[PDB]
Amino acid sequence: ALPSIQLPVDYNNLFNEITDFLVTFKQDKGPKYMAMLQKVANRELNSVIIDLDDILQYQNEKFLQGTQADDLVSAIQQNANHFTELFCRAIDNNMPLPTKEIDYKDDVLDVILNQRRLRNERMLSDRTNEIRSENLMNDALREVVEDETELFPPNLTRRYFLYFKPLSQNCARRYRKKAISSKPLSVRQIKGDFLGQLITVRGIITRVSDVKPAVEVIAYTCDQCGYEVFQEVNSRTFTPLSECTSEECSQNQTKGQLFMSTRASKFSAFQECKIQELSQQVPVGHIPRSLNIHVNGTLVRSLSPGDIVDVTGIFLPAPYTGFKALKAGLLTETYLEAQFVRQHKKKFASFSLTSDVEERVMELITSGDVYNRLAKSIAPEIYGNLDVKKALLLLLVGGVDKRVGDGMKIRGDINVCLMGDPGVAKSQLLKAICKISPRGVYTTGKGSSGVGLTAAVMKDPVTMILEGGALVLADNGICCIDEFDKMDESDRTAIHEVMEQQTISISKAGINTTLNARTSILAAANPLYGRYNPRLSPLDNINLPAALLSRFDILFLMLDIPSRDDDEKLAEHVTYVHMHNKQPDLDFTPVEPSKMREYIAYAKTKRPVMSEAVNDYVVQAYIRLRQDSKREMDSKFSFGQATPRTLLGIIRLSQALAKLRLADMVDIDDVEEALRLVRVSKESLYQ
Amino acid sequence: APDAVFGDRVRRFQEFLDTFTSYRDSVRSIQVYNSNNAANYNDDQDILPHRIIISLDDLREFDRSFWSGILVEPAYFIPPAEKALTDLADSMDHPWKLSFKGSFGAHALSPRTLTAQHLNKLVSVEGIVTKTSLVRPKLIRSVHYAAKTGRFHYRDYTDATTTLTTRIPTPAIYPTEDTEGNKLTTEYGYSTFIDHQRITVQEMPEMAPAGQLPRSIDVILDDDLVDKTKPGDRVNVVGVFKSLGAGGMNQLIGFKTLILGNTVYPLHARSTGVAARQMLTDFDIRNINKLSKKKDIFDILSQSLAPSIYGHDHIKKAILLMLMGGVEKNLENGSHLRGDINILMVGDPSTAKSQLLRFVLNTASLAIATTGRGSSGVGLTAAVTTDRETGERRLEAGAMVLADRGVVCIDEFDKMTDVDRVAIHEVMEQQTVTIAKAGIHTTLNARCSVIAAANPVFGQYDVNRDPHQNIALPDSLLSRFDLLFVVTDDINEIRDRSISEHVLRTHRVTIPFLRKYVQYAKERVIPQLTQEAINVIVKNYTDLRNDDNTKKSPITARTLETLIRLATAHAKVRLSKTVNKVDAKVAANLLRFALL
DNA sequence: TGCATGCATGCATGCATGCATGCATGCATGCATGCATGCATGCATGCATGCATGCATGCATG
DNA sequence: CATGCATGCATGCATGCATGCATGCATGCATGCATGCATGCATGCATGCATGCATGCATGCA
Ligand SMILES: Nc1ncnc2c1ncn2[C@@H]1O[C@H](COP(=O)(O)OP(=O)(O)O)[C@@H](O)[C@H]1O
Repeated sequence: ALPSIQLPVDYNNLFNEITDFLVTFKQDKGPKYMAMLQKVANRELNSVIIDLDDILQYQNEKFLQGTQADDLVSAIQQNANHFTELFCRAIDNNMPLPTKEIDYKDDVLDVILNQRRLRNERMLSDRTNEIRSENLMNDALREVVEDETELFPPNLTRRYFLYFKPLSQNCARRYRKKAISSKPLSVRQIKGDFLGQLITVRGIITRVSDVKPAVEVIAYTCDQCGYEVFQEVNSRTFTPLSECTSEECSQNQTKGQLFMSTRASKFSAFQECKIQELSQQVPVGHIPRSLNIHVNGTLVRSLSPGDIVDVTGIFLPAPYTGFKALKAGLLTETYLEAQFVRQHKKKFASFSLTSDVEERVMELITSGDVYNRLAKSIAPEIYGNLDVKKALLLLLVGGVDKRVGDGMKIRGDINVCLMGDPGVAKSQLLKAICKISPRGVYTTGKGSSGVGLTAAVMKDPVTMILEGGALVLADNGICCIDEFDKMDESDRTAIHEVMEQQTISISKAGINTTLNARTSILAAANPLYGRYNPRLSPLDNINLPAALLSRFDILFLMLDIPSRDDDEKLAEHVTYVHMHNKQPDLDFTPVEPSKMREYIAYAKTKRPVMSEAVNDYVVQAYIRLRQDSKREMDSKFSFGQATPRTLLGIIRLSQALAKLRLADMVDIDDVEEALRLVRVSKESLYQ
Repeated sequence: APDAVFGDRVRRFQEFLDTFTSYRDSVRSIQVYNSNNAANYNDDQDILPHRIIISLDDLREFDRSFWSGILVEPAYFIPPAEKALTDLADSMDHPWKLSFKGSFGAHALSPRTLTAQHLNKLVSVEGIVTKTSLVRPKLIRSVHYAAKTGRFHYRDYTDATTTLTTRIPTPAIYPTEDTEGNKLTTEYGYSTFIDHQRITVQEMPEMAPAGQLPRSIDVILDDDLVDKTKPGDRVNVVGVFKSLGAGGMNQLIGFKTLILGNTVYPLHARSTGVAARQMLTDFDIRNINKLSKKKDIFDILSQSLAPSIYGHDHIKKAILLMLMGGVEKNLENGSHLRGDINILMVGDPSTAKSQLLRFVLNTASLAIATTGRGSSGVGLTAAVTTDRETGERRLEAGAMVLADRGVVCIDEFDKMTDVDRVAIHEVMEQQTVTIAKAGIHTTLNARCSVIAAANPVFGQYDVNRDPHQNIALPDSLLSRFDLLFVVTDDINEIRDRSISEHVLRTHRVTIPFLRKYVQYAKERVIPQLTQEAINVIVKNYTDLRNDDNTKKSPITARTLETLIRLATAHAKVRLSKTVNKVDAKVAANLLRFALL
């Protein structure tokens, strides 16, 4: 009964060689990870990051200089779960322990482990005194002390954590080895044979839960024998235990009666979410599935919902089956444990490094004529509309704010509407804008109702929260909106509530919340039946009241005059699209969006300040606008009224225009550009 | 599928089984002979088991680990080595068991002190075979015929005794009405069977203390090992001490014990059982063939048997000849004609009479010293069985029964009562014993050779009064005994001188070479009478009737039957096939000194 | 007198609200079963009383 | 005065009885264990209400 199997996997010399690689590494002053371990011993960091490349670099290094190394990349790659603690107990062999005197305000966790380090040694110092005092080289005298005393386990006092990291193909491109762990694989590609492996998946973060502590081990005070009982739980649920389980309360008539304790237990950060399929490699008639991923420890609070992320980890089952009668006997429900996060579309306001950044940013700066180059680069796949692209470049900036303090804020947001139909292909840009921009949700007219894009209340799974909508999702980002003309009339009311910032009021059956939203609005509606009748007026061919048009600072019109000379360049434009896969030729090179947004995000941290001469230039220029707008008062081609919100925008615009100079140099040509985009945006209906 | 542990014990022992090629030719000769055994049985017309002796020598000089593991926990190393050995049997061309021969001072302890220690180990125990049970076969594989479907079936049964490992017991009821309802008609013959036996072993009485209650254990045998021992011998047993059974913890002491996986070795006693296991090399027999080419070796063998005794030349000559035993020719549908020779001596005390007796015992083979009385079971078996298994009557073989093909040493023959002397006429002449009590009348065979020793009636008066009635024995007992030696009390000084330096050098070619030369002559040296053997003894025996009766008495034709035996045994010594006249010239002189 | 435009009204497409329905689980009740006790039975084992054997004696023998 | 025979007595062993001592058969008695049900918790289906929209009708205009 119960036979045994030998396998080529060893645990002995692998533990020996993994000690040497943990010690002997010099390439990337002294040893790399010991200085990191001294930084861990500095008690200022909680994570340990292990690559696979320096392993493979070492594995290249040992064969070329010495006889033979045991393979260790594919060794970890197979089972990958026993390599957690068998690696980590070798770390505690070597440690620069007293490297800094403890701070009084360091950590309440730190003062507890310092006790259990010291209480271990003082208990160790007692037993070696009694044995030498009762005699009848001292290694066996040391060894007698080792087994006659109950101690705290070394698993109980750790204070740090370790996360693995998958290898890139880049070093695998030089020397091909077991690079199977890092491929963009699908949930459909997850066959049930990849259990225990280390994988790489990607998708969309959907229905993120909340972070709440997970109990791991529980302390138990005796109060009679004075020991501490410890119970490790790896199940879903558990039980409290009996009255005592001491060795000294044992073999005695009166046992104790215990109770647990809070401050001595060890907890863990816990939160999970679900990943939906990428919706690009899905077969032609299928519906995307989901997958459960547990997240533990340091990496928590790092995954916003509705993103694109590369998740790598190791693939483990959970003991669970479905309904009671449907159980075929051994039903294994799986999950994935998160190990490393690499996000596509790297989020702004999260970097501070500038040196390797300005290694490429200064080359963009020293390229010359940058501001005209930018709007050429965002969605260049149409012809013309450069001033139209120029304003949308400025929509990408935004990024200004001011509160007077004990008062009100001002919203530094731009709201550009688009009018015209149909051969301008506006939706080619509408998909392009929310694609490059981080936190970009593409929305339609009817597919969200008045309750859809706002929040909702449903029963919480395992961890009655407010499940939010798209505008709840796409805060601090830009919402792309199709066909505002066909919304619900109640859905119009919420949009007016965004033009005053952060306001979403709810007076439903049990909900009285006023939730906040740092969103941004782009809208595009179509004109009336027919197309551009000069017999029709402004607001005659418009299906919306002008109070909503007063809330729009910037408005465009998409004319289509069939002109003879404008076609031949546009004909050569569109035919060149299908000849190749790139439009510009010998005059321009496009900016890739990843390098583009980093220059944007660095420009988002400037906050230019105005001056006094630019104060003088704007005031009389507003008297220019206020005087000639109020001399018509008609339903003619000119619009009716000029708001003070027009001045609120154009001050904010030249402020945002100063941000692309990155210099806090609000000047005369700063404002000179701002007036040009006002008079051309309006009244382009002359031809 | 086996684990890594099981194959490693195989490949390590396979490394040893490939190390020494001596056992390779052993199993080769096993297979070739049994192939040739079936070849002659199946070609003109139109036995041996499977076990090989392995010593406990080579394992210490090969693997001290595998040495140690056997000697403590044998239940892990015995199965894979046999599986590896059955591999060798199948690869070079059924259990294929082993021996584990070998002397070790580890666990050769008494069974008296064996209990509660060294359990689940391999122990070598010796002692006395007693109360042998009955031989029963064991059912293994049942065969069943179904009538309507017309096919056979298959069914096995196992027990915990054989397997040596505690496996989950799965009993199965003997089958009837298996699938649909056809009658499972039973068959036989093709159903296989294996014999079975259990015995008890008492410890050694020579090793035992003075007087205490003896305690014993039990041994169950196996297929090729059923019935090698009669009750009443000295046998070494090598096996594994195993305790089975649920020791009373089910619902006052359980855990009864036994020993299985056994090899049986009968060993020679002082006065019981066979000692003829002595080997003969080609180097040995070449010395015998060099020895037998001489002309005076009968003298040297005569002088050899008095290592510490002066004189008695012609007495020693016959002691060669009794161990020769003469020739036996049973007649065609008649009776046997007795071939052995029985001698009584007489003489004054302290004249090497008791210095002869154990020399006759120890040098010979299968001898029993019978002293004083011989009452109620020496010549008999007495049939006293109160066997608890069934009301029946069996026998316990007495010494005269037990000493068949051997020598009976009778001490102080005159003190025997007339009761057993009735049986001596039956034993010495008809060579049979018939016991007829009310349970079962019986008849058995015993053709023992007899030497007895009686004293004179009164004083040392061996020559003074008269040669007749110095013994006052019954008349037929004169006719029973062949030669009657009279030892005198001759007082001299030259004779005293030969006594003098003999005993002095005493307190300040060989025997083991001798018994090799003896037992070789039994199975190949019987001779046949020739024409020259008639002409002397016809002339001579008439002189024995015409003139010896003018001196002494008696002369029967039975005396002439001894004249055949003396020339017979003399030809055995020279290992001739014919019979020479010189053999009679020796035999004629032997009567003159014995009588006149 | 015929026609385009604004106003009143029914329709059924999504949110609250009510209830029927399906599944997990700890406990009180009934029944198969081991265990103590004495019996009829079957079979081995000790024992004491009278006869043949050994020795002393009277008689005869030479 | 030195042996042989008939006579009488003392004594150890064979065994057919009485009695104690191992397996099955039977019966009364008390401990423990599988399990269906009352209860509670989670979930899907159907109706009234708010209403944008299509439609019929009143209206002034060329
Ligand atoms: N011829 C002899 N040579 C040597 N020793 C002798 C001889 N005769 C007698 N003995 C001695 O006699 C002793 C044996 O006495 P034995 O006659 O056998 O006993 P019993 O006469 O009582 O049967 C032995 O110890 C032996 O030493």
